[PDB]
Amino acid sequence: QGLTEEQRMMIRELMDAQMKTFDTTFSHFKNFRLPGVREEAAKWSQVRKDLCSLKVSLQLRGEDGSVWNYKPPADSGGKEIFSLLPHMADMSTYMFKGIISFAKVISYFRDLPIEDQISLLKGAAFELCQLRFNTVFNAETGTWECGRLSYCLEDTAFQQLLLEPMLKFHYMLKKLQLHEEEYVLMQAISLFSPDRPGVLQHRVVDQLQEQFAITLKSYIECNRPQPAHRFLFLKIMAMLTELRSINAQHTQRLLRIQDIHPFATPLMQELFGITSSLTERHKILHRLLQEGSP
Amino acid sequence: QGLTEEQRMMIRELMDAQMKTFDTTFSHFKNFRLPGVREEAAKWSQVRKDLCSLKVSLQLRGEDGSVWNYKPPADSGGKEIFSLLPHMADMSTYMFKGIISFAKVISYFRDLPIEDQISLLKGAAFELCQLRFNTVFNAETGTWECGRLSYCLEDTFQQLLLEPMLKFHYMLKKLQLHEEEYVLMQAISLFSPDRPGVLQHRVVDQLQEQFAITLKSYIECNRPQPAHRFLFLKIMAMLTELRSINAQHTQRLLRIQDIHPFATPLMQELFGITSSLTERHKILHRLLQEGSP
Amino acid sequence: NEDMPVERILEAELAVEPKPNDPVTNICQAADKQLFTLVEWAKRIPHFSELPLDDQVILLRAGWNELLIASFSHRSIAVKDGILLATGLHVHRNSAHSAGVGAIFDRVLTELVSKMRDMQMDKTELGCLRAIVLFNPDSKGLSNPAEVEALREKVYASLEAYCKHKYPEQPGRFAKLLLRLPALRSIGLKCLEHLFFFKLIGDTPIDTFLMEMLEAHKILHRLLQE
Amino acid sequence: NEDMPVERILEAELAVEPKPNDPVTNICQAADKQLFTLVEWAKRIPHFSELPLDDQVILLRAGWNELLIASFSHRSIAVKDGILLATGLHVHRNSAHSAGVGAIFDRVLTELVSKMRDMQMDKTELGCLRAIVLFNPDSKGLSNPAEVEALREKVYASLEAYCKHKYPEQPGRFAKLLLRLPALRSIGLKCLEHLFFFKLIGDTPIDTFLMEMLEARHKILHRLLQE
Ligand SMILES: [Mg+2]
Ligand SMILES: [Mg+2]
Repeated sequence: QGLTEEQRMMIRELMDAQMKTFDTTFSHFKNFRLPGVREEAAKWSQVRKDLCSLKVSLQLRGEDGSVWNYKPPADSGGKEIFSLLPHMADMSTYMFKGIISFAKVISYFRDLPIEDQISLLKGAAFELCQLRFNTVFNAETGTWECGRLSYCLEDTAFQQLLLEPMLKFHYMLKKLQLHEEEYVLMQAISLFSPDRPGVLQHRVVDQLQEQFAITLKSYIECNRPQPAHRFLFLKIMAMLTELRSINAQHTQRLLRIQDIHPFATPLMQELFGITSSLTERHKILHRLLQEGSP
Repeated sequence: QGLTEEQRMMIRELMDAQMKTFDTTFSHFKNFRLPGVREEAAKWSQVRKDLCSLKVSLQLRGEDGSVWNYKPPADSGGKEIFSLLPHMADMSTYMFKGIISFAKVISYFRDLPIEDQISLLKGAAFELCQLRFNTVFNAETGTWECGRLSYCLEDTFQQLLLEPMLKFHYMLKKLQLHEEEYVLMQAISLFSPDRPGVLQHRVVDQLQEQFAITLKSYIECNRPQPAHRFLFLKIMAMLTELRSINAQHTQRLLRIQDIHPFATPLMQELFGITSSLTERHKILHRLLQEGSP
Repeated sequence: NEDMPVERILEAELAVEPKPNDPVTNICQAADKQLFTLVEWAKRIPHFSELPLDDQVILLRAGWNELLIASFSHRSIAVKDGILLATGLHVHRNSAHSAGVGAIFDRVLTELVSKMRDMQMDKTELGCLRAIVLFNPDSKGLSNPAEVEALREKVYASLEAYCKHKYPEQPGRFAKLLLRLPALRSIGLKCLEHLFFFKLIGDTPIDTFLMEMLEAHKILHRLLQE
Repeated sequence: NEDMPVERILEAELAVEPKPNDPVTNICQAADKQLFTLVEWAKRIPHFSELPLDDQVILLRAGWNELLIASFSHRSIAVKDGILLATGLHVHRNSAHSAGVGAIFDRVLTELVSKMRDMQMDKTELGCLRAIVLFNPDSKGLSNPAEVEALREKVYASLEAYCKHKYPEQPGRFAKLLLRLPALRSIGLKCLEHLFFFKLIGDTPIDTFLMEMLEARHKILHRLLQE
């Protein structure tokens, strides 16, 4: 609507890919692990800080309407706070696999060298994942409604859980009331990022990113009430900007946790480089980027 | 404390039996299974009726302080009402075992022929189970706080009392009984001469009368008076309704078992599911001796 | 004491009963015969009748079989083996077992008849126990249970005073009389189980008032209107 | 519009410049030297001073790295190859990789220096971008982020009008300018990782103001704002 043919082509494409690679009902998230029915001490305190603010109740509904509801333990002194980590790992892996499929379906990403595909996916995995989660995030009740599953945030007395940049990011992104096109456009911008460490076709990625950014700007310009939504692009850009911080700090945090308590799936180990050449360093990722064998 | 020596001897023996054989924390209720993560239909309606009443949520802890909380499904979804049945069965079996042990420790019960022990236990198993379930029952939250586990009554309120069992639990909890009174009720209903296969009718009769008199005396001695004068009466009303409840349950559980087998072998023996006495109750008979390990 | 006179209940019991074939039919027309009788007796209890008529019919519909059973169990005291009826019929073991009601018959014998025999229960205490059974406040559908509990308690107190006074030699007799309620309850249940079973089959007398008792009104309802 | 005058931001930019000896030391001294200048530049931006003092402190502590980075990245346009410090010092590739900061160096060149160069970014645009970075409402401890937000989007509006007016032949120049913010953020974080690592060792003679910025009263920054 009101865009050039190439822009609307990009939007239609992104929408198609999102549609084909994002199971919002999570009906195919199966066989996931469930929570069972000196410097060491300082870093341990660190990891504890990391987990204390990110506690969620795990609601699970059944075929017949039966609902099993998990609540995490209050912090003590050991493993009792590392109870959801396997499940979180499985969820993360499912989402990541979805993101990789998403990147594959897009033509531009598919025309890039495999090494650049690896680099871009490495740099944008967690970001895209977070965006998609914001798509099913319920700001009203503070819950991620993943079809059968639901991740509700645990109370403390709200204003003090916004001192975690991730939750604040989800609330502030959900307040923006974005269309699907805008979400998938953000995904496109963060995905095609030239600043990512091991990219070779920096030129093409840059051109593409600028094109997507302009497409987004123009979409806000044409498909929303004129002065009600003029600073929307600014807010979205701020979001894409904080997304970086979130990504870095999530990486280092996950590192700190894995360091004293291994839990992360091989795919996660690859996406965050946990132990070269790009293809041997990411055999799983690299394998997922080639088709098929169905 | 106005009793004879033999009376307080009874009370002491009973209190000890209870203390030894009743685990209020349920720490040894383990390995139990949990809910999954023409005329036939005429029966289906009836069994349905039977089930949509006793809908309880299964709250389970912990020891990291975690809480797994299960909520039962809405009715149909047919067959999704039988989700708690296996767990409920295991629970009933554990309780029944505790009760059996409680019967064994008691000297008088031990002096009876094994046949009379079997008959008495059969007749009073469920009643004793309800009396032992009432002590851990919370009248305010409508919850059976079995230590780690909790079973909470799901709402619809006055229509909860229209089920004789819930009404029984609230009514009995309202009397605010002491442990002695509880174990004495257990004693009275356990030593019932009117049980179907009782050979030593006279001895059982005598024991029961002594227990009832002992309970009466306890009521008139360790309670204010005349504040708790009709207390023995309300207790006898409970022992009276407990019969109706016993039978009603029995028939109901039969009607559930007929279309949907779930009862444990012990429950099958206790309630006559699928001639001689000991042959018919191998497990019970075996539990009434000592001892293989 | 005076609000629930024990002698009032005693006379309530005395003004009601001073003194091929098929046994099932017999027991039926007997219960049927004793139902109107039962209504008269009930109407003879203090405070039974200023009660809401609905609550009255509920109480009667709840306790009728226990009342009748207690009554003929007490009656058959005089006779040796077997059970004596209000129709002057003397039903025995063999006949009861042939009728398929042998078990419940033996139960009523050894749990009630024999207990009333050895304990030497009198008709005053019988009346009081039946008054206890009648005043069952835990009967669903009542408009005001409160009165019912209160009455039950009155009868209880009166009976306990009666037993303490009249029978000083046996201190635990009252509790023994109350101890007959759970036994009578399970028996009343097992009897109904036969009646419903016999209603199903049709080879036995319909009986009409008994029929009305075997359902979920108007006969009873009008009988209470006087 | 004219409430956040773009020319005022431009002169705010013009008032603060007109221009392996342990290259790490050199960068630290350059930064320290430019932190006071950063305070002055900040105070020269409209409405920044009529904010709560502690909010100013917060914004500066949150943005200083990105601001300085944008500054020297835009300074390095004039030179062909390398990065020109504010101390007239020209840092090159070889020493940057020899200093263990080669990757972030190359990333700064490609993402910022190169892009700013090709795009022909002027200084009022740079000043507007840096102003946007400065007015970050999502900072921690803000007594009120609403005003900060209003200011940010005023700079936004002024910049968009500026790009409409000045570059009618480049319809998507504004979005392209804003598109630098995420890249700048990653570069900023990645520079912080270094500064902390170099400080942890104590190998480099860090200076007072930089140390104050790297630590989390504080003294200096709270002073330079009272004037
Ligand atoms: Mg025969
Ligand atoms: Mg070197």
